[PDB]
Amino acid sequence: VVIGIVNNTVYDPLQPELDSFKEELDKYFKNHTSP
Amino acid sequence: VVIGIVNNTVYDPLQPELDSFKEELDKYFKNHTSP
Amino acid sequence: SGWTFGAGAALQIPFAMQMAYRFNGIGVTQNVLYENQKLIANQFNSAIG
Ligand SMILES: *[C@@H]1O[C@H](CO)[C@@H](O[C@@H]2O[C@H](CO)[C@@H](O[C@@H]3O[C@H](CO)[C@@H](O)[C@H](O)[C@@H]3O)[C@H](O)[C@H]2NC(C)=O)[C@H](O)[C@H]1NC(C)=O
Ligand SMILES: *[C@@H]1O[C@H](CO)[C@@H](O[C@@H]2O[C@H](CO)[C@@H](O)[C@H](O)[C@H]2NC(C)=O)[C@H](O)[C@H]1NC(C)=O
Ligand SMILES: *[C@@H]1O[C@H](CO)[C@@H](O)[C@H](O)[C@H]1NC(C)=O
Ligand SMILES: *[C@@H]1O[C@H](CO)[C@@H](O)[C@H](O)[C@H]1NC(C)=O
Repeated sequence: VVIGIVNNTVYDPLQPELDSFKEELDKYFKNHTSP
Repeated sequence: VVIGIVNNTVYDPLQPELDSFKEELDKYFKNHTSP
Repeated sequence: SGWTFGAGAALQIPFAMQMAYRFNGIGVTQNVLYENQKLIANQFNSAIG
């Protein structure tokens, strides 16, 4: 509805916080579920 | 102490960060605690 | 109606609620008013005496 809008991606700031923890947690799950 | 207050449930903006990711963590954990 | 009747239609606000708005513009949060409602009324009512 808004005129003149442009295309890009809104970089989530919650993303690096979870990502850094998912660099731990998602790694931990692959560290703990695999054995 | 506040006069005229009312009862209702408040939503944390981090419930979509917890209630929607604790469930994913629960979803992983159920897949993780099953073996 | 507070002050909205100086710009058009008049809209009603509780008087206790209105005083919070005035403190908001001063620079102090609205929460402090409700935590000290009783003494302010005594302070204000005796002031006009
Ligand atoms: C909003 O919800 C809360 C939680 O349900 C309500 O708090 C509870 O209110 C009841 C009565 O309104 C309290 O029972 C009272 O307990 C005292 C003992 O402390 C007793 O002497 C009274 O006769 C009465 O049975 C209950 O304790 C209280 N819960 C807590 C944890 O304090 C609240 O009343 C609700 N407010 C509104 C406006 O709906
Ligand atoms: C901005 O990107 C969206 C895609 O998210 C574009 O929307 C598509 O537009 C094409 C035609 O331009 C359609 O065929 C697609 O069906 C559209 N997809 C969606 C999901 O909307 C949009 O055109 C782009 N706008 C600009 C100005 O680049
Ligand atoms: C990976 O899992 C092991 C247990 O299997 C644990 O001792 C170790 O601390 C984990 N790795 C990290 C980086 O915490
Ligand atoms: C659940 O565990 C199985 C077992 O390896 C795996 O194949 C599957 O991808 C897992 N799914 C999720 C959502 O974790």
